[PDB]
Amino acid sequence: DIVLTQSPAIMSAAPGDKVTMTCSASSSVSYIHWYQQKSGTSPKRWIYDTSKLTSGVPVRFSGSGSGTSYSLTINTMEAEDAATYYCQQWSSHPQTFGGGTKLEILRADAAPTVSIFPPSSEQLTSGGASVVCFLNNFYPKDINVKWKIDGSERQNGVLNSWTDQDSKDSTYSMSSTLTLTKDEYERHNSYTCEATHKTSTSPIVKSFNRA
Amino acid sequence: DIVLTQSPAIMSAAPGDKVTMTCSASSSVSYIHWYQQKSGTSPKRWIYDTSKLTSGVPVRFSGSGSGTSYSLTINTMEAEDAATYYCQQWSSHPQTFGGGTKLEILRADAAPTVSIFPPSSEQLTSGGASVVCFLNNFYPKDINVKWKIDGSERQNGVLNSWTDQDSKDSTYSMSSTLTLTKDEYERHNSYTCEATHKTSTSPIVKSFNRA
Amino acid sequence: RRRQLIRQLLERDKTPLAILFMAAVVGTLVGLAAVAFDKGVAWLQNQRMGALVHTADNYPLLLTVAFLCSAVLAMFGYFLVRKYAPEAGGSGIPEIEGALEDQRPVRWWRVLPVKFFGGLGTLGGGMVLGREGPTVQIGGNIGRMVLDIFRLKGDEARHTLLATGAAAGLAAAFNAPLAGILFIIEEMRPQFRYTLISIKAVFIGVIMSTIMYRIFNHEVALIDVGKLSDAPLNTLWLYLILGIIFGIFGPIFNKWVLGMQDLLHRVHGGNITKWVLMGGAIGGLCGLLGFVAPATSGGGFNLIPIATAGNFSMGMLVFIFVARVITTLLCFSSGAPGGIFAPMLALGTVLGTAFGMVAVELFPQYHLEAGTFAIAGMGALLAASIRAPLTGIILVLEMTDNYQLILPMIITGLGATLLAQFTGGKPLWSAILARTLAKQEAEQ
Amino acid sequence: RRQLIRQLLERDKTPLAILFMAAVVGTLVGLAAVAFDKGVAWLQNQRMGALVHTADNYPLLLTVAFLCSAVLAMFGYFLVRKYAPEAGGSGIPEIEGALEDQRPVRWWRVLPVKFFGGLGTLGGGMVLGREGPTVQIGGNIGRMVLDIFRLKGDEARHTLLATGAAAGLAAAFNAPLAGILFIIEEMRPQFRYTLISIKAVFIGVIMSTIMYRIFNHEVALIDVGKLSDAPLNTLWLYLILGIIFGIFGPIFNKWVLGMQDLLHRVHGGNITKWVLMGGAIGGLCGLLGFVAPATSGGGFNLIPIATAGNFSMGMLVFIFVARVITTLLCFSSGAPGGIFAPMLALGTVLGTAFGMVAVELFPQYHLEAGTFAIAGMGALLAASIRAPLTGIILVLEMTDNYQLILPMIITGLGATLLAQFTGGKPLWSAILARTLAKQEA
Amino acid sequence: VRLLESGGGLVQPGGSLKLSCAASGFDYSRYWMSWVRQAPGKGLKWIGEINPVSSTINYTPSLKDKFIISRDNAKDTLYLQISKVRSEDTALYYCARLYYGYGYWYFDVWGAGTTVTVSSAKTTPPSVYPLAPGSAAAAASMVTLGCLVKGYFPEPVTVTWNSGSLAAGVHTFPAVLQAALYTLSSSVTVPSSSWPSETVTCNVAHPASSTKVDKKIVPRA
Amino acid sequence: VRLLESGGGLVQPGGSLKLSCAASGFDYSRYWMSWVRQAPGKGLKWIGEINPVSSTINYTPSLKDKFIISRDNAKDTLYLQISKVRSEDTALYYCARLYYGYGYWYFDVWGAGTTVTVSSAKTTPPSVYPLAPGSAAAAASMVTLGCLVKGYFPEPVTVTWNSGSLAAGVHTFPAVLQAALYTLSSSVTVPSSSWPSETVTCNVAHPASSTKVDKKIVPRA
Ligand SMILES: [Br-]
Ligand SMILES: [Br-]
Ligand SMILES: [Br-]
Ligand SMILES: [Br-]
Repeated sequence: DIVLTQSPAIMSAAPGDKVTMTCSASSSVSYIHWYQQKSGTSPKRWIYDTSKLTSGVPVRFSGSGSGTSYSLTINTMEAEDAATYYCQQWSSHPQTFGGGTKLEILRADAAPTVSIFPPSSEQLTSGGASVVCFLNNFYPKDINVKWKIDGSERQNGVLNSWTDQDSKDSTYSMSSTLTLTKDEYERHNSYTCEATHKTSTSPIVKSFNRA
Repeated sequence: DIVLTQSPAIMSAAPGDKVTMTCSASSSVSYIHWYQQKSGTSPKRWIYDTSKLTSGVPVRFSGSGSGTSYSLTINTMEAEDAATYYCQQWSSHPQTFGGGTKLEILRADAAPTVSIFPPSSEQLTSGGASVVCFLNNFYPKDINVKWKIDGSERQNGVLNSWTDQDSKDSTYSMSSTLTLTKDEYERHNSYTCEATHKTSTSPIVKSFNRA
Repeated sequence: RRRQLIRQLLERDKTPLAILFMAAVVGTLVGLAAVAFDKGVAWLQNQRMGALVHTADNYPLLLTVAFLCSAVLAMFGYFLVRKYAPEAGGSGIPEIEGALEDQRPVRWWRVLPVKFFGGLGTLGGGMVLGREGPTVQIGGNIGRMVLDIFRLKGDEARHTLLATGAAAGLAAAFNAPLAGILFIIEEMRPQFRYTLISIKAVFIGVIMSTIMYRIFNHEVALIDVGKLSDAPLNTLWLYLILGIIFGIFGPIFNKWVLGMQDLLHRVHGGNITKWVLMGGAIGGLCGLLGFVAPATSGGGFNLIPIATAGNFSMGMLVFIFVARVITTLLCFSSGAPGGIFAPMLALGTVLGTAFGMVAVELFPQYHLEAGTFAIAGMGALLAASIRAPLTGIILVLEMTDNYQLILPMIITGLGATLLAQFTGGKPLWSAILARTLAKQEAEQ
Repeated sequence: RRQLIRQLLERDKTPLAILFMAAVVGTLVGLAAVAFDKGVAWLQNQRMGALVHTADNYPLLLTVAFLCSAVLAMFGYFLVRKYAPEAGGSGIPEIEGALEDQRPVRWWRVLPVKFFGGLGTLGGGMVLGREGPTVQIGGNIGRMVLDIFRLKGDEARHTLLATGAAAGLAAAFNAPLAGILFIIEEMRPQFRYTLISIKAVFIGVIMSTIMYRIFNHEVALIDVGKLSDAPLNTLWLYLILGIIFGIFGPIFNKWVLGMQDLLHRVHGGNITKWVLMGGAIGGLCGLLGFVAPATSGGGFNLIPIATAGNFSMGMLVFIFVARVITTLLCFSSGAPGGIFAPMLALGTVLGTAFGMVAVELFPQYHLEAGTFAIAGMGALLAASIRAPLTGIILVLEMTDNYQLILPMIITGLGATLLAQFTGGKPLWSAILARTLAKQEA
Repeated sequence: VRLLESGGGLVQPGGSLKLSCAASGFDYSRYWMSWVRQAPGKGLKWIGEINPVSSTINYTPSLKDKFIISRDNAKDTLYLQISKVRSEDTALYYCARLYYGYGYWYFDVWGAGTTVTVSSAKTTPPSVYPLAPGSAAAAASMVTLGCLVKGYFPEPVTVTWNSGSLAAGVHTFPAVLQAALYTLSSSVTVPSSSWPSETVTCNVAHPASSTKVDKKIVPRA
Repeated sequence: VRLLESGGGLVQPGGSLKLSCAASGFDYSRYWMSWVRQAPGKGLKWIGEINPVSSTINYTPSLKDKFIISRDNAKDTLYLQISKVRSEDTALYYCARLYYGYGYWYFDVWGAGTTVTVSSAKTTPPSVYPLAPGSAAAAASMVTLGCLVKGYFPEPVTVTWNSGSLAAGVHTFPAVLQAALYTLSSSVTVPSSSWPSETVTCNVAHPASSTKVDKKIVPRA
């Protein structure tokens, strides 16, 4: 069947900006359709039959192309333009959609607000101990996180978790969690957390001591 | 609002008979409808626009009339025709219904089939004592049921019920119910139900003994 | 002659009240007449189905009585014609057309009782012919009759009443007011010179006979197909293709029906006894078939709704098609009284439904419902054989009521008339009339 | 007889040359019609846009509504009076004349004048219809491709001129059938035989209908839903409704004709008093297109509303009178634009009115007034213009309630009869007859 | 094609009640709907008719809002509020689908009926008692059993033997009333070569209280 | 218009389940219906379609009886059954109404979706834990708190703070699955003058296990 590859897979552009996701075809197709998807919400139909806006769609969007290559476009991109755009054909059977293209708000670089958390007394009361590192509100999304237990590098027992771009500042976030057995955690004093991020060479160190 | 009145209110006739009821209306009506309301069912469009037949209505049925009088006619009426029949106009507004003609079938004799039932233990362990008697499938409809507690005649607290005339075999059926307290029924032994009918000169008596 | 035109323009649309009244009458009559004819054929077809029960067990004894009564009725019809009015055989539509060009007589005192009872015979025995033949022709004479009986004078009044009659006749045959009127002004009027047929008059006559029909047939459509789906534009091409198939095949069918008349004439040589027997033979075949394979016999109207729904297999559809091409030829060609119109609609539907099935399967992306191709094909054979597309198209629209298919319907119709023109076929009625007018002359 | 046999066996053989040309005529007329359609939308839009810029200050907005309808009106009345006087009014009468070979077909002039001229008058919300412009425009498109391709013959000249006008109407209401029927009912030389090829007309229409559906698909001009049925004990009411339209149809013709006469005195034929008077009336329209929208405009809007029975009886009488006035004013004043569409609107409104009365005098009939609307919709076309078959079909193609075909037919016939018996003439034949005499006189 | 009306039963004199009639089998717009009623052992009195688009509503001569006939095409349901109820309203209510011949209009398909009972009383479920033969059981080729349905209010109840698979041989006698309580019985006659050899159960049903009792006829102890 | 679909959840591998889509705000016939599924952070894949006369039902190149689309225009409902449920069938499932323009078909209106997890792990409440900041942190401008929701299955938990009336400066990170259990953390921010002078609660709900829990974030003693 027909394969639809959307060129930019992820991308950013500052509000008011010419954006241009692609959609290429394995064979030859006619009159493709486009869907906007915000996170945790149903796809919406955007642009169909190579180029007609849907009742409701702001007039800044526009599709075009033919044969093998098509494209959605936002002349003067917007705040609420952040979402995924999935192309789709049905010129041949069966239909097929595209990989997706994530539109993301580009913004002003921000250094992470790091926070560190000592295992709750309730967790210990069950033999586990989880040390939590929050790396809140930073642009770009790229960041590295390092744990140091009594000044020493630790790798296992760590689980990271990025959020998708915040709809309030188009920041990001991350959470690193170090899970140990209670015994294990008790036999060390000084747990630290290290944020290496674009916006400095000196990584942000945040840590506490059990004394 | 047109006042419609129906020929015989009640009319007998033995199958074979050609039979004709009438709908006569106070002012002038036209294209009237006839409904059949068999006993215990809902009315059924029977004849409509004075003489067209609703589908599946046997051809033995005819309608006609004009002006202020209309007639529905059964040429060789059959026993299954036993019903109340309604006429209805809607040539003026509001529409209006006849008063009904109740067709009754004349038939050969049919002796009753008497069945006697003692109070049930369920009803005994609750306070009362109903002694039921069924007399089933008799013609004609007139029958006398009489109650005898230990030979003695009883008339206090007796309650009868007849069914309407059946629509395949044109027989009648009836039920007599004697009601007593637990105490009242237990201070006696031999209960009897007596049935007198055209179909014989001596009462059919059916009875039970507690002991 | 400009002055002359200003004179006529200011004088336009003034049909004498005399002729307008007579149309009313003609229509009423033709309507009743058609209603009555309609009832008769039902009755006889019903007797035949009744008698068939009475002999339900002995199998060969049943196949026997099915044949013998269709046989007896066919014969009775073929006779009434061959003996008392030869000009009322076959369709009679070509014959009424001739009447308009003033080239054939209109012997009503003869035709009326012959066509009427004769067809009542052929149709009633379950032959593959249509009600419209008898009703259209019958109607023309009823218009002749009221022109004579009332001694109305003048070209207008003669052409008008003869027309409104034929309209009222068709109108009453399919409960199709429009198709009837359109029939007169598309395929019925003198095709090469001007004529004075009053279209307002035709109107009244059709209105009257449609009322008459509706008074006795109310609340039961000849065909009932339900509202079918829609037609995307990326689908229209398929209907053009379907038109072409009908267009290459329409002329062929015409050759067949004509050559078939020629060939069947050799069997009875023109002899009224070999005819009436050969007639009762074909007719007998029909009533037998109307029982062992009912879709190959009869008028055809029953299987429209069935095929359109897509309830026939593809094999079954091919079977029905071939079987009916054979029986439709055999019945009309053999000059039995009764039209060819109706069985043509049946073949169209069946052919179209067939195309539709193939279509549906080669193009799942189109989301087709084969029942549309059935409707587009239904009046397609009338478009390529008859060559009166406008009339066929509207007729279908009045009986199937899926106006949303008007574009495909048209495209398939035009597809047919074009390829029937470019593959050299003539209008099967103008052809029939042309043979008749020569057949007169060639022997003198 | 030996002559006829020759013709019968020769029937329906229109040269492939002419059939091909029909296809292009239709395609062109289709596009043209589509484009014209869009223009009027645009210009009406601007007027609604500018109207919001001046939303407060009431008399200031009533001013701008007027002034640009006025400015657009004038612009059209000019393009006509100056560069092609023969394209004022309807043009349906002018194309009819072309077929009898009694009027010219100055396409090089008419095309650009009717098109932009109408875009003017229609766009400013005048009470005229798209079909005038499109039908006429269509005939010339057919003339043009006959010239530009030097096609010889009576047939090829009459055929292209016809298919053009058909594709013209077809594209005006998405009415393929009404289109074809128009040619063979009211548009061909009415008194002598002609060589118009119905097959060619077919192709042209198909092409233009496809063109229209390509750009307007998925939105019907009128949408009424499926109304109820018609009991036979009810048909007489439709015949009565036909008679009212039949006594009124001729009256209207008198008014429109006499109104042309009367409006001529106000400008005396003077291109400056005309263009001013034109922008006057056209100004009036765009003012009214705001303070009482149902009196102005083409009329298509209120059909669905009236058929649903949403207007009071008072309102219906108002709309009627108001519109009889504006429709006369607009068409009679020779503004480029047809009279077809506003007539449909009057019929609907008149019918719906009859409907309401009918509905309360006969509750036993269980009437829905919306059917009298539909039977009356093409009734005015039946009694004024006198082409009922074409009107009936047109309505059926736009309202899609085939189940009312008998009442529709009965009201139609009721009209054409009483229009005949009360002395009215076909408003198109009348207009032409005025033109031809005004010519040899 | 069926109409199944509901929501009748006990009402306080003066109080109101919404009867619902659910349609199925047929396209429910397209059709005018109507309500007719029958007081016990009497005639058909028309009430109202609503059209498809809820725009025309007619009523028998009545006051302000005695009746209100609405309908909701989303649900294929007709309704009928009855207000300030006096005892003349105690009747069976039919919902019936309208239609015409030549055009004078008729009540095409009729419903089954809901029963409205205007009274001061208490909805009471019936006591079901089995009626099996006494010991003098002279068991002839056929045998007769019944079950006794007493002490309920209001009407109707519906008795079926063996979930209606025992149809032939049944009589259900019309209720008699006493001190605002109804009482009826039902007899089934069956071949003795089929009982006690086999189950005989009566299914009494009293919708006013949504109760069903299923008594099984025990050959007497 | 509302496309609402239900019926997904936890199924053991090799098992099977029936998904229900129930249409409102329109005529459900005339319209072809479709299912399309989206497997966690990934492509849209089309399962199949069905026409209103149910006479044509098409499915994607897929195993003989893996999917059974069916519909009931009477209830206004579209159905999908998946059989021999492997884990590739873990996805968000969407019903959609089908349309077109030029006749090249598009997916007109979609549902919200239902999620199907195919896994043999056991449904399991989550344990909630506060994340108050430690004895060595400066009580600055804005203070970052949080709460940890660990060892639950399956997805999802809902986390809010003070019944969601503290939505500015919230953060909930995606869960991570490890050893057949899920874990996630939520971060609220408040002004220093806000907390701890005022109470901060976090409210977690993991309905798959009937867990409604609130854990107050207290200052560490
Ligand atoms: Br013939
Ligand atoms: Br024929
Ligand atoms: Br004009
Ligand atoms: Br006009």
